Amino acid sequence: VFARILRAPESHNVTFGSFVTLHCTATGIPVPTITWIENGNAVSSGSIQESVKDRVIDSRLQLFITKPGLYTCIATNKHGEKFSTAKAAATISIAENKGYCAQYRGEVCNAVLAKDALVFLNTSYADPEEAQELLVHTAWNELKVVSPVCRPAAEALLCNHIFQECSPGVVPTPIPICREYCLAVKELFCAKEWLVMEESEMHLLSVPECSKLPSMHWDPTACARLPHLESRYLPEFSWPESFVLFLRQRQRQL
Amino acid sequence: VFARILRAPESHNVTFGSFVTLHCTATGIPVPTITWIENGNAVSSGSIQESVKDRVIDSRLQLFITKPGLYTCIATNKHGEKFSTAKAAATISIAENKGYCAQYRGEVCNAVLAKDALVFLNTSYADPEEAQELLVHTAWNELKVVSPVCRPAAEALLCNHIFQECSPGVVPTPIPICREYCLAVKELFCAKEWLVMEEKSEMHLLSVPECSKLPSMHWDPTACARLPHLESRYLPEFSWPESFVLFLRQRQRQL
Amino acid sequence: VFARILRAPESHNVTFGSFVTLHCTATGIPVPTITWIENGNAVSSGSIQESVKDRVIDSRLQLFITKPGLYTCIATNKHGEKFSTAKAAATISIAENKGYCAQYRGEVCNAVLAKDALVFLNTSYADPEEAQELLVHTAWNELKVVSPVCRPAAEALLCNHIFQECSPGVVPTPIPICREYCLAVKELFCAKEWLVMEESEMHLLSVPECSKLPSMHWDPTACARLPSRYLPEFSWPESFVLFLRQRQRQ
Amino acid sequence: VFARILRAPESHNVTFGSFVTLHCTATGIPVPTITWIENGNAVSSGSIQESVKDRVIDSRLQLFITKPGLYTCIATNKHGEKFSTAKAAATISIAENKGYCAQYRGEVCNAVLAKDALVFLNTSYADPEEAQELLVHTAWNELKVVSPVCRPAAEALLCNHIFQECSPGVVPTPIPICREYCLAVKELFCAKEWLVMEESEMHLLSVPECSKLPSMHWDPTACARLPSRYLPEFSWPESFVLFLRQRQRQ
Amino acid sequence: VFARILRAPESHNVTFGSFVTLHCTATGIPVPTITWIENGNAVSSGSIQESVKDRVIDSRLQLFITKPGLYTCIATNKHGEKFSTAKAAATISIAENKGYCAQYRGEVCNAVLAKDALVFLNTSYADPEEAQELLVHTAWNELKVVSPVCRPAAEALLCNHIFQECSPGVVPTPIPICREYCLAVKELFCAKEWLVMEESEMHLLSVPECSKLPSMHWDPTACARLPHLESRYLPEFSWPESFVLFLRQRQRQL
Amino acid sequence: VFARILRAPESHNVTFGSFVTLHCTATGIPVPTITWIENGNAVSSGSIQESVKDRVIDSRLQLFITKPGLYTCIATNKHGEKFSTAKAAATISIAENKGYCAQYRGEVCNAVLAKDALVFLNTSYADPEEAQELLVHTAWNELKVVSPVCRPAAEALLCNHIFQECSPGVVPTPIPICREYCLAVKELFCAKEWLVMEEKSEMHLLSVPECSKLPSMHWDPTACARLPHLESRYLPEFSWPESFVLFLRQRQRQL
Amino acid sequence: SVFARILRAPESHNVTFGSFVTLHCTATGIPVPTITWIENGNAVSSGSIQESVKDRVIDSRLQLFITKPGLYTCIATNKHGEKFSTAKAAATISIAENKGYCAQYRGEVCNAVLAKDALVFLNTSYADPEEAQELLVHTAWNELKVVSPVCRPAAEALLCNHIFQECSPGVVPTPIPICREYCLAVKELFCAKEWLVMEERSEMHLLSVPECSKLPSMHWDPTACARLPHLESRYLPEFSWPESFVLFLRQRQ
Amino acid sequence: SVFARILRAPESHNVTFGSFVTLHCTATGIPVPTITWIENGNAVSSGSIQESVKDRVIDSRLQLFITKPGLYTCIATNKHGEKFSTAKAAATISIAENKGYCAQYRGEVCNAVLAKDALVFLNTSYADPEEAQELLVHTAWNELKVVSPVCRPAAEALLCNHIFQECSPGVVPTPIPICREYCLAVKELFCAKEWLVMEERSEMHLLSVPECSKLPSMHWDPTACARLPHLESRYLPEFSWPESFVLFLRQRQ
Ligand SMILES: *[C@@H]1O[C@H](CO)[C@@H](O)[C@H](O)[C@H]1NC(C)=O
Repeated sequence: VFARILRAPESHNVTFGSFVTLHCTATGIPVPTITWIENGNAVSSGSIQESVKDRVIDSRLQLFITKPGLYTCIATNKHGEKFSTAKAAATISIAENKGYCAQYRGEVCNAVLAKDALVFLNTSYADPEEAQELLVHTAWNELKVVSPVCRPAAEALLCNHIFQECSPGVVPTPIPICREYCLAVKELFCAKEWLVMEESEMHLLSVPECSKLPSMHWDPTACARLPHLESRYLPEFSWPESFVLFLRQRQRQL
Repeated sequence: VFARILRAPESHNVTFGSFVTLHCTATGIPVPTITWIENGNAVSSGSIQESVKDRVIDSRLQLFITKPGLYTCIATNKHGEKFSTAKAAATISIAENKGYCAQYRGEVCNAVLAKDALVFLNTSYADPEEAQELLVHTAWNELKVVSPVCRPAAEALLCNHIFQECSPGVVPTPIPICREYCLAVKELFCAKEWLVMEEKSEMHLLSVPECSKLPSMHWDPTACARLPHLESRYLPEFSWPESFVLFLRQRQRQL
Repeated sequence: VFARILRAPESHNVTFGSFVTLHCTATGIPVPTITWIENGNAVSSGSIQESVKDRVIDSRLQLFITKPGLYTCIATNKHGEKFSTAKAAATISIAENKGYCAQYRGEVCNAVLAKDALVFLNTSYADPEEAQELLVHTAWNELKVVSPVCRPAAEALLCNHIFQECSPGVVPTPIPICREYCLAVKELFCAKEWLVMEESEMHLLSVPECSKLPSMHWDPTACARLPSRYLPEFSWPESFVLFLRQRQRQ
Repeated sequence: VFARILRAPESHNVTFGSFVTLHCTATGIPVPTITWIENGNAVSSGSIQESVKDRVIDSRLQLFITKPGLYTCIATNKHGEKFSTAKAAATISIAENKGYCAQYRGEVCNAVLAKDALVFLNTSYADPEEAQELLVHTAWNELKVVSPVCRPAAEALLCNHIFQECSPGVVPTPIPICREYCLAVKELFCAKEWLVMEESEMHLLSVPECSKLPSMHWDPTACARLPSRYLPEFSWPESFVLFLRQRQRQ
Repeated sequence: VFARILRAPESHNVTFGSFVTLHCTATGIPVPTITWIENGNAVSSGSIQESVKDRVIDSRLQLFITKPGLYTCIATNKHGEKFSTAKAAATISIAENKGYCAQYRGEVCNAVLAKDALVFLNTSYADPEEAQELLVHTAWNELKVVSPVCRPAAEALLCNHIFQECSPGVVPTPIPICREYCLAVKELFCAKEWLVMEESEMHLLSVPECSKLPSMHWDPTACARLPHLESRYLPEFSWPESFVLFLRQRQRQL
Repeated sequence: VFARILRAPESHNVTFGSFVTLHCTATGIPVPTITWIENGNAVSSGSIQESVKDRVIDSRLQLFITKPGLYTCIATNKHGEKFSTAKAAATISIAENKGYCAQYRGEVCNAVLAKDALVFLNTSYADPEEAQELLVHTAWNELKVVSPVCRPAAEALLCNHIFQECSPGVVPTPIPICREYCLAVKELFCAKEWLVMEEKSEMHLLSVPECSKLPSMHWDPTACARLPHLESRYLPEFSWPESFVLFLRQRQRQL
Repeated sequence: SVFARILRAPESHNVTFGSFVTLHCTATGIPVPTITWIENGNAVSSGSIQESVKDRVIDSRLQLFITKPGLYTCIATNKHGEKFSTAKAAATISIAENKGYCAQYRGEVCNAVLAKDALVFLNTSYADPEEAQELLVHTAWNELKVVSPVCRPAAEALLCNHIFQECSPGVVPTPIPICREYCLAVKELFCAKEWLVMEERSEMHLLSVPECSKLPSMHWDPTACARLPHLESRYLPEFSWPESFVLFLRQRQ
Repeated sequence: SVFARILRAPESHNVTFGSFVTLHCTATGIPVPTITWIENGNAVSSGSIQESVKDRVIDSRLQLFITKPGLYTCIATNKHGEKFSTAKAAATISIAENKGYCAQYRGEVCNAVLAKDALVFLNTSYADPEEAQELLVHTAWNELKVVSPVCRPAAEALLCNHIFQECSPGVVPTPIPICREYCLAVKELFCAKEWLVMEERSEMHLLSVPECSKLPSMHWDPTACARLPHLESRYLPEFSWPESFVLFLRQRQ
């Protein structure tokens, strides 16, 4: 009846830039709830998938490991007005050319990156294509709410900065974004958005800082420029996929 | 080779609160794009589904009609630097017991509404269940970015305000939201979010509650729905979006 | 057992400036609560004295009637997650040489007013010595927090404006406060407090408007002129003082 | 007759967290006033009970001693335009398993705390049930004015933080409030009030610092979690309530 | 012993722009004090001279009459804690080429106006030289505190605007100040001073409003310009005459 | 014809708090002007008396010496557009019981100080009575424009602070101003005036009271001077200045 | 002859709408006088003064673009001692009485924006169409005042395309207007700060500064209005020497 | 020959302090390339580019006032498709190694301020003194940026008298500096707003913009510093047409 942890988090030793999944299952009546703690506070960046299988709760915390940490599982169910709690912890610790060129095979940048181009994948991460995919989402999480004028420029800028094209040659090396590209987005298309964000290692690796970028006039061949942003007259409020699917199901029930 | 419209949108004469779909089909080389115009401006609220096959683009615009309007589809392709365009317009017109009670059978409010309560469906809308579902989405879109403290209160406030519980009286009449419930969300949990929204519409008036028009919980605690208990969840500060979670799941399954 | 009202409020037909008590008793399991509604909203000004005995709650709302109103008592208890509510309403209505001089016998102005002077009791009120005692308390509620340098000035100003002195002469006539007096407290000693309050028929009877006062220089016989303790910064509440006392006696 | 002190304050050597009363009586024509000085400045926290009989003023300063101090009583009267002052000083000094569980028997927390639970009484204080009753009153003085939506949240927060519940087990140990609880009242219900107060050894013992609290999600068995009246807008002061009462009995 | 008015204010009928003196004497033990009221409020512009002659107080209110008014005398002495008050009132009421050219014979503008020039004296006032002298003081009272950079420009501007020179010719007519002169003082030398004053018939007649003045470029001969303001390195705090006389008396007592 | 200095200023070696007079005499055609310079800048505090007779200008600069300084007189006349100038400099140097009690025999504080009380005269000044008289003037000059509410309080505060009453103890020691007196003037009667002054000096430190350094009236009501009663006078809103009152008196006497 | 005297007075003219006129004033005196031009009693709102001073004689020419009637005055002034001497002479400009033609742009202000292979619409409502619209571009620049380096290329394109509009295809001379979104992008992005300064009414403003709400939308018909061009950036010197100094240096070398 | 190629490269020079130098770059390509000038890796801080494009060839000349060593780079670029082609060529400017003389002012920027009968001090610390100080005046104007009509005459006088200082009487060429009160009047009155914008360090700033605290006082000795002159106001047109348009109109007529 009381909360009890069956499968507990297993400590893991992983390499920098590895995606790891921690597991924790608990049982009890009522079915307990699982909370994941990271070094005393809530997890800073991750995803939790939960499945209530009758009386057992399955909780999976997925992480992108760049620093070591102690992750703790907290299972709790309430009895009358008295909570019951079980705990189990795991320790994630880090072990130990510059990259390779490949076609982008992800989803977040499919509309911005050309399919005939080769981008640079940083082998400092054990899972490069997945790590840099997450960096693009991380930046969008930092920019937060995005105005219609800002989204195409921000999508292009972040995609071109994290999935940079490869220079001509046999040694893999990325084409940076030009300083003017960066300041165009920062000071024009996304001026308000950047301001709020100016009010973290993931931030440093994903959000571009314009001062560290070359100027397009020093050598226009040696950096990437503001792409042509195709303007679309899409509806101001475009109904979410959730509502569109809901409508279609109601039509299918005649 | 130039852009041409095969199936033009057709004029509609519907009742208040009806969902319609406008169709526009075009051809050309290259395949044209189709852009929808609402009274000379972009569609305020709608959904566009598009499909291209063998130099033919089929575009469908879904709308929730509450005012008349002139809708035009613009088919445009480009040869060199010169554009080629064809237009076709359609006119949507409006034509012409207060409601009924039923169980909620939607998704947007599934985590808030009891799976047994009877909510009020406003039959001033031709499509009450779908109309009120869209209203919750409409409200969420006005609030825009929400704090982790605000999202539970807003989800509760909007769902209870749009899908109001039916009073136990024999006549279908909704139980309103209490003023203290609305003021708690607007002034405490969602203080910043409400300010940004007010800084910046019939859809807004029907979807976002105005607390001044609400009754007080103390006048009769049985005649208004109060702030439900909200559970803190201690989720990650940045929860990876669904798009990424699928991507990572699929790629880890490839191996 | 759902909430039930036993004694309902009765309607009253009082005269201007009367003190009236409305009664409402209720019972239930659990014992219900009693809320009072005035003309749809909360009670603007009053006192609620409540008692519970043998599963009966006895609520009494005391008011100062200057305007007619509709009062309602709301009896409410809960059974699990469902409230149960009983309502009962009552209407207070108004019915039907300007005063008299006497010694001040109240409490709120015991320090400012003199123990050997005659104040003006406005017989437009049915209960003059209350009404004016309440009016002083009403003004203090308008000023809210007061600074240590503002309190002695506000106490004097309010007590002299509401308990005005009687003019020498057979006809009872109040001696008002001078405009300079009022302007001094409003623009100097209580300037902050006055500003926050400038940000109600009770308000305009209790708080002076300097603009509608005579000037000391017009005739300094016809109005009253402006007349420190180093107390503890946090002076303990009398509740704790009595709590301390009752327990040392044991 | 110039002001003369009769009984002077005596020095005291008390233990940490004791309640002490200092006495000072004076006489003169006119009857002098008695002011109290603490370490050169005004008394930070205390209660002064004064009485005058047969041209003798009996002043009593009650304090809660947590730190040593130098107290002085200033007896003052006036003869025309010249003040006359007598002084007398006294020094309070400090001298020389962590508590016990018991039922709450005070007044300030009679609503928030349960009548059938055990709270932790910190025996670091010589007078535990006072000290913590005073500490709650001390926090209310820090928040000053509270909004109607902030008051019920502050009452709960203060009463649960100062009268913490005892953990199950033989060793008496207090159950603290969760950080989320504290953060909720500070950032939502009492956010304004908290901001004006963020603009003292007594302060840090009476008012919670959310940063130094456990999290509910770490273990929701190890801390206390967050647990409306539509009263009159201006609820008459008890002083006027009693003034009204005493006179209707006559 | 009580306050009593011996000589009372005498009502007068006067012409526009006349200086009048109202009298009021009172006696009593203690010697009373006199207060002058003008239409219920304190006198807006005037001067009071008082002389305590043993047990009689003499009070003289001097006024510049442009509008009718009711002036009231209030004599009051205190007995214990009870004031005694006597009152007496008077009513000032108004009766009924454009001017003449003369040398300035006043004091307030002696350092600004040339002694060989002829200024315009507006005969709409019964006492022109005295009225326009008062207008200069009135303006200084409106400008209030004056910075060292502002005083020479303000002194010149007000003096040149109220004591304007006479145009060449046989019909008396004044030379206005140029708009540029006015805006120079208003927006440069006295910018802060003017701002405070922007936060009354006497004001309108004495303070220049720059928009109603001609421009010096329309005809440089037809208006008066910013005079050369001689700069002096006088001490920042120049001791008042009161202190200088005090020092000298102490030297004379050896 | 060019500017020449006949009697140059002479160097002085005085004690702290001494009043001195520097002399400078010049001649020329035209008669030169004489300008006084204090350490390369304008004299901070002083009084200049000048006299011209038969192409000779006699200028005297009165000072209250508290610091050493280099004083220079500049004699300048103008021929055409070219200036002609002669300079002469003098060096004032500083050289080397706390006070005494006496009756006030000044003017600046005559309406505030009792005509029988004994005030404290600080003998750190070579010229105590004149020094403290100048200090009141110095303070008034810092306050600048004063409201009709402020002038009585300021007059009282400064006079009581500069000419403090002597304590009845046998040793001359001044009775200070209470903190409550100073805070009342600075924060109530003269609130605006004090703010403008603080926005913008040894003379300032000796003349304008700082309330934080003052004792409290409640520590011992006999050891500090409290806010005296100030009488409202209901004078005209604009009282004609003395210059005008004389002018009008004289001209009305001409007739 | 010592005091200011006008030798050549300005002469009254009757011109058609949108005509460039030049008024003349010659004055003499010892010292040589100054000549101030006054337009309806204020300063000339828009114009150009070229004056040459030769010893005792000043010749002042005032160029104007005439769209409204006006009275213009020459004020000749010299000073002897502290007294001024002034001579005046007035002259009245009054107004008499297919929408245009297509031609290649041949001006200076838009040469970096307008294509050589394009024909622009010249509004024959003006007597001197090419010179009038050239001035309209300059007039808009003056309303815009201080332009940032990022605003300058966008504002140059916007004003040039709006005042020298490309001729619509067909045989009837008609202008192609700039699109709303073109205008809005310059006003709300590239020149956001410059546009807010200007917003805080003159006929020259209305003719020169576009109002974006009265413009057609590119999404209505992309062929029917001018879209935002591809702006070219330049790494010009932070302080680029003024032309007057370039010429001064040329003479010395 | 299609891609950008530099025909004439910039050449390194060794000049003396305060020398005017002109760097040359000629490039060819189809389409004709652009030429960007880079100074120590940033934009040229102060200079002037004159470029002429003739079909397939661009000739760019960059004028500079040399006071510090620097490396200057020519960047020739054209575009074929969506790909750029870039040619670079660098050149290094390095520096070699009575305080002045008196002469009549003969420049353009101060001709309305400086008297014909005055001799000004030319600082021979510069190789080209008259041209250097002329540029210093322009450089100060650029620091001052937007000047009001009331500030302009005062700022013109102040900078001109400060950079072209009158020669002190005697046989040794020495400058007469402007007085503190002159400077303070412009900074605290006429140009009060312009001066606060500038206050929110470069060697060109220090040489061109006066600092009033390092100036002598007119009350010390009125003969020893330049006092504030009598400023002359002008009723110029509110919008005075730019010189480029005046010249454009001249050609058409
Ligand atoms: C208080 O009593 C303790 C007892 O040991 C003593 O040590 C201390 O000095 C006393 N303090 C006083 C008398 O101030």
